[PDB]
Amino acid sequence: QSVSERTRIKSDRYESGVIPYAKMGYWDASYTVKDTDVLALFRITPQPGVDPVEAAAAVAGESSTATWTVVWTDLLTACERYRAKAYRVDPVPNSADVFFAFIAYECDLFEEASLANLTASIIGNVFGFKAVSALRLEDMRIPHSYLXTFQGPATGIIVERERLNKYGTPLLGATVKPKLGLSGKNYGRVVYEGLKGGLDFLKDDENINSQPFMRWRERFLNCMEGINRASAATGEVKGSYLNITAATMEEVYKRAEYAKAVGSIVVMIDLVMGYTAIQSIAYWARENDMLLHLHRAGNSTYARQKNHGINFRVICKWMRMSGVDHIHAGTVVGKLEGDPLMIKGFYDILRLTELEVNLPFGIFFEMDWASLRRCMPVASGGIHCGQMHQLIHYLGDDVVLQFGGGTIGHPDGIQAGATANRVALESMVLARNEGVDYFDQQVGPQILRDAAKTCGPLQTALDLWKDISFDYTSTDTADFAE
Amino acid sequence: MRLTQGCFSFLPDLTDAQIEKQVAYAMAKGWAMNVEWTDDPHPRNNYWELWGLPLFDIKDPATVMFELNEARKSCAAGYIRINAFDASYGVESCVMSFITNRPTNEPGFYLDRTDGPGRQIVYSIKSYSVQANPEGSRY
Amino acid sequence: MRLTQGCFSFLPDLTDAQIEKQVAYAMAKGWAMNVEWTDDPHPRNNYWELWGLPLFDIKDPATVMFELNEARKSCAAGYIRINAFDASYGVESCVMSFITNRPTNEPGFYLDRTDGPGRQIVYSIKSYSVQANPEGSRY
Amino acid sequence: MRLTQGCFSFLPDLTDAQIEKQVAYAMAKGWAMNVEWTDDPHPRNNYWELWGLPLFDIKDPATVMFELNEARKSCAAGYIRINAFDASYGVESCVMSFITNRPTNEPGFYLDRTDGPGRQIVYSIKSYSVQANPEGSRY
Ligand SMILES: O=C(O)[C@@](O)(COP(=O)(O)O)[C@H](O)[C@H](O)COP(=O)(O)O
Ligand SMILES: [Mg+2]
Repeated sequence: QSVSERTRIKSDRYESGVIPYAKMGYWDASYTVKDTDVLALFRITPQPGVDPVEAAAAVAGESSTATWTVVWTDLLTACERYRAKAYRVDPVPNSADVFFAFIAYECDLFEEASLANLTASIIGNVFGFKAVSALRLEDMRIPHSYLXTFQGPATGIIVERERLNKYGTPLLGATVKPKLGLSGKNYGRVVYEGLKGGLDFLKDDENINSQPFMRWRERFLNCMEGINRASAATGEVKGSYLNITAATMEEVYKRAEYAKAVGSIVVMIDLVMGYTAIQSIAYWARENDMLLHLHRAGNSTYARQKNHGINFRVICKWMRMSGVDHIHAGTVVGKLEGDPLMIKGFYDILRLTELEVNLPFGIFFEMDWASLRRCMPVASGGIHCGQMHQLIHYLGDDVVLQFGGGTIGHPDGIQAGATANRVALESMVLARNEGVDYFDQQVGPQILRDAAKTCGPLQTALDLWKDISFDYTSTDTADFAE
Repeated sequence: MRLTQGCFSFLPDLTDAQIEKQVAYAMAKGWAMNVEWTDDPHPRNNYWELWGLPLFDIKDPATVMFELNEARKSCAAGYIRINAFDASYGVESCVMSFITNRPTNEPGFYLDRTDGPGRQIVYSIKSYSVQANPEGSRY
Repeated sequence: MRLTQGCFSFLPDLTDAQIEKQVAYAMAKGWAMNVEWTDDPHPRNNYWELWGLPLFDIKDPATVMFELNEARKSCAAGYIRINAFDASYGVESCVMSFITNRPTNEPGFYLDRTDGPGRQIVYSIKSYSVQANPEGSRY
Repeated sequence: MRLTQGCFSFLPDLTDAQIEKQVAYAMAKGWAMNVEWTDDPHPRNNYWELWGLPLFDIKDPATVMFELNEARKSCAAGYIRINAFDASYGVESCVMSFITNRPTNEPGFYLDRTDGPGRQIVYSIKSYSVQANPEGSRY
């Protein structure tokens, strides 16, 4: 009878009704990956009774073109081409209800230079799907071709060191404390003292923006005085991460422009600003000769648990793409969650020109960085100079070691605190380069106790804190040991 | 004051033998060494004076050390550093830089403040050595 | 006037035999045919009315012609066009549209002029059929 | 065409028994009913003409139906609707509006297209009934 009825689609695939995502062409056991594909590795915990291939295909489809029922509108497009392929599923080591699922997405699916669009597809909906009890994005292969649309770090490790005139040892910093309550005046005091005592940097706390107790312009002006006073006293380029985090993008710029205008070398942003402001202020930082330090605030809400979320290693990739110059990536031995293996992989992702597969470090995909610049990892949170031998071994050369409490907590004052940390650092590096087995539980502590014999502030820091450790079990562990 | 540029400047002035070991490290890593001189200690003095060309071909620390001491004997009073340079892709930069020599009497700097708009200040870091005398007779 | 949208509208109205030959060409290339109806002849009326779905799984020009003839019987006086959709990467669009039916008498358009800044005119094209009567009763 | 303003216009016209029932639901929720008339069916015609004040202090549905019938008899051909108003904090607005009367024939609208900048079109929606005749004599 009626025209709607005579022209119904009657094929197996585009007849109306629900068919499984695997039978919609989102699964292919022998897809061959192209060098232009976005690859994603997911850790999928299917619900009781849901097939492991089905859940992998479901994730492929709802992150590319599918929906829950069949649509004739597919056929207005080159739908073979746009469909993502779940193309491999292994079971997760030592578990028969959790799976590693590899999914490949066609290059053309993604807006050029838009982390917002990349994430809209890849994390948009699928983590809240009913058929899946848990889901974690473990890794991604960002293809060269997509990477070339992005800026990468504004300054990057190499140019940063050049603007600083500091090569050979890890760089040094401290978060100003207490976190909140200090007036701009006193902030400028802490910054002057710490920088004058040996620190390359200080920083605003992540949550120091502009508050009744201290409005932002006061902090910036008073810190600049402190910074330039420090550099006049030492003959070093100095700085402090002036926090430009704000409610609106107009305010963030206003703060960035103010930082620039008064001569600041560096500014910080919080991750809670979100990806679009981050990309904006990363382009801005390139164009205005500014270091951009990303504090990763909020990360561990999705990054902490192994069964579900986004692994921080993917956040590394996305943030290096967007173009931040620094990003916090963990300490191993401090107050914040850090397994040595996972931190090492984070550091490789941020620093290397390319990645080779290394499953113990959580590097699931091999990947070229497409001459995007290298992002400076930051090691921060409850660390002290008694741990310096551990810091050097675990974290390498290109890194900023931050000691907020480990500098300011020092009983002989802030300058004493800073000096203890830099002597610590320099002697440890000096020693490594000479061939000494610095990481040995005997030698390492001894190199510092020897350095302490000619540095008063160091003896004191060793005396005060050498018991201190944060010896707890990890949540984010590897599935392959070393 | 002690000029704390370079990466080992919160340690004591390095001996020839301690410098040879740092040179050894750098040569075993494939890096290129060079030696440079200045008597402008300003933090923004990017370009210190080259002492010859960088030593790319060299297979023996003693050569760097021999050049260091030739530079020591020819250059006026001031600062000498040795840099290590990594031509590798994704580095292409200095990876090590430390002071080998520093004059006995470094007065340092004063901070020079010019009034900008509102409360803003225009800072210039000024060196006593440089303002009093020309290059070659500052220390 | 003659509405000269479609790719064969400077030729005489196509016979059914000529239409089928163009349908047969489009379908030999693997293209999806559809039938559409309008009584708004405006140049910028992108969306004519669908006569069912595009005929995706249809191999027979005669079936396409049947839907053309059923559209012709059921639709109010107006225009009918046939399009051919190509879903291939590189195209993903219509590649052939021509008019199969046209009204006996199309009054056409007038150009409405509104004064803009300076000498600029703001132009609107007005269909006589559309302004006078609603959809379904314009011809 | 049907005029699909109001929240029940995808169902057949409401019987007096059905209208009375929706009116009862609204009145049990403590909302104020009012009756409104127009012969401008335009989607942007905010203000239909008031049929009295809203019936605020009223607790019997038949009193609303009585006013509905006086409106039906007194008012010209066109549209009538009943609205329900909630004056509670955080609402302060209509929370139910539906058509109780529509004309026997509604021609509907056309889309007037004026060329803006570039490809931009400046759109205007035009009622056939409104353009042909004044308020009071359009249907
Ligand atoms: O607020 C804090 O706790 C810190 O200022 C550390 O201060 P201390 O150095 O005084 O501990 C840093 O922001 C965190 O380490 C960030 O964590 P992560 O580095 O994991 O992003
Ligand atoms: Mg902090």
